[PDB]
Amino acid sequence: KPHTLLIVDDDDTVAEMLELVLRGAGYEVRRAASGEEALQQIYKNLPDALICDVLLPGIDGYTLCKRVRQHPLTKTLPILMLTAQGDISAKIAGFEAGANDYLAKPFEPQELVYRVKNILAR
Repeated sequence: KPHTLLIVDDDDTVAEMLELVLRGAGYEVRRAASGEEALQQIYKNLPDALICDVLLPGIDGYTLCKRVRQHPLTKTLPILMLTAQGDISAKIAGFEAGANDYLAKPFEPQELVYRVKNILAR
């Protein structure tokens, strides 16, 4: 069964909280602080899904998602985009970039577990 997640987020407060919830759900949780570091790590050790913030220090989350989708080994890699509270344009851009789903801040813990499970199942 898929159990490895890669969080791509430069915000320590949010990344720590997401990992706490996902560890409780039984996942192996890896973390990268930028899209540039995530790209290097993914092709050295393929995770089962990506949890990516739309906001990143270098390339943004949409660019990260688009680049992962272009690699044959990660063409269908499940990706969950992290969006700002009440940001509808980010949901639209997330799906345009090829993401499987999104989750808006403050990231309700049962919703996080549900959406990660569903993008991994499909």
